[PDB]
Amino acid sequence: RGYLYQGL
Amino acid sequence: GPHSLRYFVTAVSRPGLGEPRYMEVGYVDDTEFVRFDSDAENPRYEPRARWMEQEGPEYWERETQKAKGNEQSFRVDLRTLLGYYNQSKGGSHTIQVISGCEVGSDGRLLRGYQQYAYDGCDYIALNEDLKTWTAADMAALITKHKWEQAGEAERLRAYLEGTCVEWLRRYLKNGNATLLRTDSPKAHVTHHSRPEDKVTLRCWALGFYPADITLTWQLNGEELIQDMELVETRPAGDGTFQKWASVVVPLGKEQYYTCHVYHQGLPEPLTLRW
Amino acid sequence: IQKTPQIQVYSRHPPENGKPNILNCYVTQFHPPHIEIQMLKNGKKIPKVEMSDMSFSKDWSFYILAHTEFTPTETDTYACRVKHDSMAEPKTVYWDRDM
Repeated sequence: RGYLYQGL
Repeated sequence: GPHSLRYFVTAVSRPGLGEPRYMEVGYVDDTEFVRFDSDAENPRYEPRARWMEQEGPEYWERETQKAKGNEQSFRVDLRTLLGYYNQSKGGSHTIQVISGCEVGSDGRLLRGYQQYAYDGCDYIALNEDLKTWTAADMAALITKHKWEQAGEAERLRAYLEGTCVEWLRRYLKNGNATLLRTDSPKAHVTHHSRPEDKVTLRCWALGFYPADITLTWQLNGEELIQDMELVETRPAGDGTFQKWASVVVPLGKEQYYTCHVYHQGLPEPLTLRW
Repeated sequence: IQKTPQIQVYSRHPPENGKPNILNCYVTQFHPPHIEIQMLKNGKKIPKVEMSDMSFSKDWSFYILAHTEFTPTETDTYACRVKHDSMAEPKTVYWDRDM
C-alpha cells in the first residue's frame, strides 16, 4: 500500500 | 530474516510534450509487485506479482485513485521547484522518491524511511527518528518548514509504522510461497585467453533468490577481492537473479584459483575451479 | 548531472540451441531517466518486449530491465540498442553467448 505524498 | 516494502516514485517533466510522466513501482523485497505509469493507455495501478491477485477490486480502485492524486501533486511539485530554484520552464527536470519500511522475521518494524531527490541530488529526507527532516539545500529548507507546520512528519510516521508495516506482513503472507522461498544458485566458470599469456576466469552464479549473494575468488586461501572484477547482482527476468565475478591470472596457473559462492540456498558455500 | 547507462545483455540459462530461454538487457546507472531501449534479433526490433524492475540506487541513478522470451539458434543474433541524452549516438550492445 503506497503513501499519499505531500506537496513540496 | 528481515523483509521490506519499498516504493520508487518518479516524476519527470517534458516541456512541450504535455504533462510530466509519473511512475510508481513497489517492491516487497527484491520482487516487483505493483506499478503505476501515467504513460499507459489507461493509467491504473496493476499487479506485477501473481500473488497480488489475492487483493479485491477495491484495492486496485483505491491505489489507482491515490496514485492519480500523487501524479497531480507531483506535477505541481515540479512547477514549485522551478520557482525555488529560479529555473526556466523549458528544461526537463526530475523528482525521485523512495519510501518504505523494514521488519524483522517476527514482523516488527525495524526501520522506516522517505527521501526525495531533485535532478539526481538529495533534496529532503525523514531522519531515522521518523520525527524530523534534513534538507540538502535552501530549497529543501522551504519544504521542511512547510511540512513542519502541516504536521506532515506525524502523518508519515503513522503510515510507516502503521499502514506500511501491516500491509507488508499481509503481502508476505499472501505471497509467502513466492517471497519466502530460496533458489540455490547454479555456478560454472568460463575461460578466456588474453593477449599476454594471461587468462581470464569468470565465475557465473544463476537462478537464485533472494538476490543477496557473495562471490569471491581465492588463491592460497587468500581472498583476491582487490583484483576481482564483477557486475552488480541483476534480475534474470523470471524473478531470479544472476551475477558473475572474474579474475585475470597467469596462463597455466588457473588451477590455483577458486571461486567461492555463499547464499542462503547453499547450506555450504560452493567452491569452483577451472 | 548526467550519467551514461551501463547496458548488459544476458540470458536466463546458458544458451542451448532449440531450448526456450529469456534474453535480458539491463540498463543501469543512468541519468536523466529518459531513455530508449530496443531489443533486436538479426537487426530487427523484437515486438514481444517486457520492461520491468525499474528502480534507482542510493546514487539516484536509474535501473531498468528489458526482457523477452526466445529460443537460441546457431545463426540467430541478438542485440540491445539504447538511446540516452548522454550518448549523442545510439549504442548497440551485442549478446555474447560465450561470455
